[PDB]
Amino acid sequence: DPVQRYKMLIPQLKESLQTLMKVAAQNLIQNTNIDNGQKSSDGPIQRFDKCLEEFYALCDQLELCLRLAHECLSQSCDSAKHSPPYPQYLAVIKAQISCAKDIHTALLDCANKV
Amino acid sequence: STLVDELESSFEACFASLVSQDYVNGTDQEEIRTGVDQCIQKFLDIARQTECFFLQKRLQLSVQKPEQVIKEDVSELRNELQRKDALVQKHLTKLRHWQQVLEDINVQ
Amino acid sequence: LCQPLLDAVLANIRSPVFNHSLYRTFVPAMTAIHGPPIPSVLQGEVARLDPKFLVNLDPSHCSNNGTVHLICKLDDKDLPSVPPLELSVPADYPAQSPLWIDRQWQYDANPFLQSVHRCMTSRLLQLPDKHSVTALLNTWAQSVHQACL
Amino acid sequence: KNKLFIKLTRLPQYYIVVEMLEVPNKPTQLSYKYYFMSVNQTRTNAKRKLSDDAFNKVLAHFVAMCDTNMPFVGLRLELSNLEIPHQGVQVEGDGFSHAIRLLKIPPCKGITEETQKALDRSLLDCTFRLQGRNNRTWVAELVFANCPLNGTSTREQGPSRHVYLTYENLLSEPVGGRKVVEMFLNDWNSIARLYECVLEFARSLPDIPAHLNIFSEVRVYNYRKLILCYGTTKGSSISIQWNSIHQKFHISLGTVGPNSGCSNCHNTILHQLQEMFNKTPNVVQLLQVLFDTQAPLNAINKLPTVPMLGLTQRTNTAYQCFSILPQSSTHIRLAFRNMYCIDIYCRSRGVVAIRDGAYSLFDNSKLVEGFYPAPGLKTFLNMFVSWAASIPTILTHSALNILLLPSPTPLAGSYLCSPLERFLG
Amino acid sequence: NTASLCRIGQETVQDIVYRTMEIFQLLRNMQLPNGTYQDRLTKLQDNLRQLSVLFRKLRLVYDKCNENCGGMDPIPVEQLIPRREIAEVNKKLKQKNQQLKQIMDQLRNLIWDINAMLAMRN
Amino acid sequence: VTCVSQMPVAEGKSVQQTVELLTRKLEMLGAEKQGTFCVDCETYHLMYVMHNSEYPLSCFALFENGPCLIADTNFDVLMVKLKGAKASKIETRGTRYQYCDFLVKVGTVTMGPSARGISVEVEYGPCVVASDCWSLLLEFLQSFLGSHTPGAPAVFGNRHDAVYGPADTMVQYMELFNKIRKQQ
Amino acid sequence: NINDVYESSVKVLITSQGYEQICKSIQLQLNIGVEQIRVVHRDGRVITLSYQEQELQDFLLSQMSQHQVHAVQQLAKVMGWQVLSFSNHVGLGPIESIGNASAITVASPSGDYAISVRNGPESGSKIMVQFPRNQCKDLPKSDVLQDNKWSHLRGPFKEVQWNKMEGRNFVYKMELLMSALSPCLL
Amino acid sequence: NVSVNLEAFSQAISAIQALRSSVSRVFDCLKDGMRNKETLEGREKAFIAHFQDNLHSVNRDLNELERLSNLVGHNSGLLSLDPVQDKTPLYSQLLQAYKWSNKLQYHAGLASGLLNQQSLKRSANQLVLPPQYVDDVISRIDRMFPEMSIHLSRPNGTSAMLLVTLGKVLKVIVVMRSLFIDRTIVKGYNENVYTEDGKLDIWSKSNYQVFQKVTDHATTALLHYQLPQMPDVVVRSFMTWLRSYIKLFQAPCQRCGKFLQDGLPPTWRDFRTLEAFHDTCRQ
Repeated sequence: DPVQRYKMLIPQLKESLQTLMKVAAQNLIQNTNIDNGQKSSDGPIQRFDKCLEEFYALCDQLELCLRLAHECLSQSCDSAKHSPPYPQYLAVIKAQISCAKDIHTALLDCANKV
Repeated sequence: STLVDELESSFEACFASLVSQDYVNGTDQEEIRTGVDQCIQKFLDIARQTECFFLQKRLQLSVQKPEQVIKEDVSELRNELQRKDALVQKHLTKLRHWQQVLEDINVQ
Repeated sequence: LCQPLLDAVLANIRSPVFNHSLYRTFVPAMTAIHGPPIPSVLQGEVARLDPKFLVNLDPSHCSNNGTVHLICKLDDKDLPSVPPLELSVPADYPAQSPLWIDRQWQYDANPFLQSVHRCMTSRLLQLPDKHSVTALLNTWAQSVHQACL
Repeated sequence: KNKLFIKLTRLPQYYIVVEMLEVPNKPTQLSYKYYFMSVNQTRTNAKRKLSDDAFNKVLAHFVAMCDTNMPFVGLRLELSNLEIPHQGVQVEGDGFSHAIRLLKIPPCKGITEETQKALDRSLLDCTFRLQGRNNRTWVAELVFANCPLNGTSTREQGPSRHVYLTYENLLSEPVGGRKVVEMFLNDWNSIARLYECVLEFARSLPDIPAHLNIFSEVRVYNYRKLILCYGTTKGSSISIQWNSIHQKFHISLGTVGPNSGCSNCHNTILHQLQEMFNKTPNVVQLLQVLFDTQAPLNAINKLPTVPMLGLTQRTNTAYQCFSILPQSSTHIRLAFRNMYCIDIYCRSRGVVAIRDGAYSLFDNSKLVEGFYPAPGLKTFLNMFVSWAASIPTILTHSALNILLLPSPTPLAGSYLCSPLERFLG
Repeated sequence: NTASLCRIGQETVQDIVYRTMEIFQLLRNMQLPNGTYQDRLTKLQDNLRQLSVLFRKLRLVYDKCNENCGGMDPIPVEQLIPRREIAEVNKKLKQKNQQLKQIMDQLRNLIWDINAMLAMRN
Repeated sequence: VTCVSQMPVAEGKSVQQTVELLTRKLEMLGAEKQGTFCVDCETYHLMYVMHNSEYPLSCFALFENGPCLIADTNFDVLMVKLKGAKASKIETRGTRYQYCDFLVKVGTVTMGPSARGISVEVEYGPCVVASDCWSLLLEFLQSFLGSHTPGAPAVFGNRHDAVYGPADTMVQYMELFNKIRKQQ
Repeated sequence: NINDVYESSVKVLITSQGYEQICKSIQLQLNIGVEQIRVVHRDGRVITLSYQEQELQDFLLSQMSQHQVHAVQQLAKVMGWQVLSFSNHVGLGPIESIGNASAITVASPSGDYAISVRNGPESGSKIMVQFPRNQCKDLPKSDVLQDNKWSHLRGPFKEVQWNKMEGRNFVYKMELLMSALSPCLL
Repeated sequence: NVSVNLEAFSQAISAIQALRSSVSRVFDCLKDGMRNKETLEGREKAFIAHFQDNLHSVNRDLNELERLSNLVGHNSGLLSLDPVQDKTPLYSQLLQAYKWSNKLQYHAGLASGLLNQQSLKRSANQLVLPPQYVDDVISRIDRMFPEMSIHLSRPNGTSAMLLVTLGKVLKVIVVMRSLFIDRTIVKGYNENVYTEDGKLDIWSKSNYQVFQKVTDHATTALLHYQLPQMPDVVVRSFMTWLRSYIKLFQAPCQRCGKFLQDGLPPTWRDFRTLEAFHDTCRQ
């Protein structure tokens, strides 16, 4: 379900990335403080590595959805460019495969002939 | 690998890029373009070089063996003579045909 | 959305422990997800000239110091042999016109030579602001030729 | 009282007027006095020519001489408009063609002052000539001297490797507008950044590791792009060049020789490889990341990734049996339909690691986003060697190939599953 | 026939390149039936055969030309330069050509004429 | 693809001197001057019948927003023998210039003795349905008249799909004549 | 094959003796009409020759010169050379020429030796070749150049004796030469 | 078509990879922040500059991602869900053959192109066709285009003269020897073409100068598209040109689109790009 899922992740991805940059700033401020002493923060930490990993994860899920979309789309399009009888369809399939293989093997033969 | 082996190897590459034996996985036009470009350029270039070699040999043969080149000329000329009288004879047959046809249409 | 990290990083650019703060907060995670990590320009112009303008370096002077002098003598079958033209290149060249050395001691005697000099000085004066040795020598060839008229 | 204006349309701002007044005392002879003119309905100048050494040969000749000499004026003016110091119009050798030999090319950032000196000591000349049926195409043949590298084409053999850059304008700008020198300077910049990279490579070439030297030799370099083969036996080829429209390098992968696969196994990592090589422009490092991640990827590509319609309870949904999704340099992740996502790190000389990507690296309790963990994978990947999966297990780079090459089941159906496909499946 | 070897091999290289051109051409047109045409495969095969022929031919002609039949060759430089039977066959050829040109002129006149008439009223 | 428009006096100079200005400009552009033209019209009762010099074997009869049949020159006689006119005639008359495949006519429209204005007619010879070519006509007139303006009149003919003969030209003529009689 | 009562037409293609397929510019289409010969040139030009005969003589000769200078470029492409190419019209205002003008081209090899072809009608074709400074002993080596790196730039010009060299036609002769300055695989 | 949806998804893949790369770049060039060298103020300008640039890269990438998030978008699938062919090694072979065929297509296309551009033939030595076949190829090219009413007629017999018309603009005449275009007369849409009977005047003029120049250019096109060795393609290549001459009277020229340089619209459609630049502006 490519379109709805992509539209569902993109806002979620934006929210995750905004959280990510904010936690990056939070930990950097906290740590440069504690290095320069000068102060501390009693509040919780909001661990950062987790946030970066969650963002990478969401990026990965979107990658999956979108690759599946492109591959299934190209599959269906190439199926169109070579088709319009279920057993007859299987038959024309077997024929197609045979023809492709014969082309490939003739090319292999002339190449091996050197 | 004097020169001809190079040409054979180049042709072998320019085709066998695709044929080889293995699973194909998407074909991502760009790499196909880059491969075909490089292979075909090397092929045409080794063709360049073999032509250069043969022509150089002909120049040498000219500056050394002129009996050879003059005999080449006599051969080509006589071949053209044969081709010429063949053409004119064919046309003469055609003229005879159409001559009879026209004067017949006149007689009728 | 970048504003928090932006002002955070801009806040402490000066601190001498800034590198330590950057390393402590980030490098653990970043390793957790990604694994461990003769002026020789004049040489060119002299090389690329036209054969008729055979040019050598002046026996007088020491071309070693900033500007190398030149003693170039026209050839070319079509022309009329004339006096040589002694060049001097302001090593800051390019963007520096190579001087000419004017001398009636060269041309005074005869009419052909004095005509050559008139044409030469005029056309050289016309040459714009950026003379390269090729410009001088070309101008000189045109001057000889136009004096042959 | 009698004029004939000749408008030369190759460059339609200059005219060749003449006059044809009369000759005294000869009522039949005729005079002709020709004048070059310019127009910007206005008017600029006129200069009478004087060369007197049915068809009017002399003036077909003057209009000609005005045709091809005049674009050189445009290019010279626009070349001095920038700071490039140019020799004169310079009729080259035989009085047949003009040229402009750019004495020295203007420095182009960003180049470390060392390689700038190297370029200055490299080029001997760069000369523009006019080459076209329309007189609107320039060629700049620039010769270089101390070639760092020598490719396998036998034509580079020779001290000075000539390089030609061809430029035409869009017929809308002038014949020699500013666009031509802008393009030439961009191409000088491409040559420059590539010279930087190749000079690093050339200094390193002695005592580069033996394994690299065996696999991958330089194919061609001419001066504008660098093409390197791979090994066993010169199967593939990378092409590094600089694209001054994006201000970044661009590596295009290709297949050349026979023994390699149908496509460059490395194509799965091309975007990642590009980002890598932009961050650190060091060809030795790239050859290294290609040495590793050569056989891992060559095994990983050869996995079925073809959408099958009828897997789940809802028979309508496609699921992409495997899916290779690279995480940005060398850490690619396999992913069953969506449920299981083992991830494979490539590593030092031989080994190649296999974690279970579902388990969040910074936490052991959490499953990352959607894909559940694969129970018992640690046992199996140990066979070929609670949350114990997340500790990366190590395989010696041929186990992996046995781990993915299709093979018969331990009539078996003859389906050619992969010893990893069957387990997680 | 030595220079004959040179020229014929030269032409064989052009034949190589042009055959490759048409081979890729035929490949491009291919269809993968959806048909049972099968003549495509026929032309592809019997085309690929000629390439094989020409390669061995090139090896043979290369060998015969670099055989160096007693030749102490001087390098190309100094070659750039900065029998009656030939004359007889040339004269006979020029005469036959002239006669052919008379014939061509006669036919031209007849064709102009026949055209004038018919186009005038037919 | 004729286009007609009324160029004001812009006085300025006299109406004849306005024509003189136009003649001088059009001669300046480099156009040769061909034989004079003349278009005239009459109204009956309301019916319009008009003659043109570009078509001197055919006289066109047009009802406003209706039919417009062309006829032979012997349609004047049918109107003669049909008495079952107002002497509001109009008659343009001037010289015909020719540009490269491009014909442009200027005239001094006359009712009775008093020329009411100046009318210019331009017709790009080789053309088809105007909707594709009007660009070029504007391109040219912007040089000649555009000073004042040309304003797309072929909208009188641009509504249709695709056709163009010689009638719509005289239709435009009649529209202009109705405009010139009314205002002084 | 269709000659009407008013106006006739013909095609004239000038080609090099052997190289035809490879090289074919310089093609025309005369329209012989009563009292004028209209010429349409492949390049895109339209010239209107008068009813005389010397005019057609001259036009065809101008095309013959242009064709030699075009055939050299076509051949340089045919395989083997990069072109610093011509002006169809001008050359470099070297000499006056009575048929319209002459076109000169200059194409370099894979490595070094550039050749140059000037040709005009009734001004004999002149082809001279360049060399590296390495191969010319005559040119007095100037002191100013002291370096070795520089020697291998393209150098001077040396004319080639046409009436002697070797070959049947002009493209054939130039092809023998253009191969003769190749990397010399012997 | 679905090619545009495919291309959108492809760019979307590229963009998501770019986003991940940009985030990683930011944090990685941040991992070793203020490097060391050459100045104190130089360090600052350089570091802040590259950090700002990397953040701008991230933002640009996310913008492109939402952009492509707007422009969102058979029997083979049934082959998988059939529990007979699934067990056998099929449906891997089928998609295999499909991909290999597509690869052969693109590969051979580019190869043949590059080879045709650079041919070595330089030699030829070392025709009547079926008139019905002439009719076939003419009809094929007639169907091949939307508005070109090609009407073959054969007065003078084996000549096979034509008459092409295209929409209110530029009706032409073609007299082909035998699939060898010999002459061309380009007349306007209102020209008398047939003499006194339906003779299809192979021999008139065009009264208007624009179409006269188009006739000259058309004869040039004839001469230019020659390409011997089976001129079947010659006529298709020519009819492509003549098709381009639609939208002749309304289109600018490439250089200074005045629409009329000297009273003549743009009349020289280039043999490749096929748009503009009237003759004076080209030669």
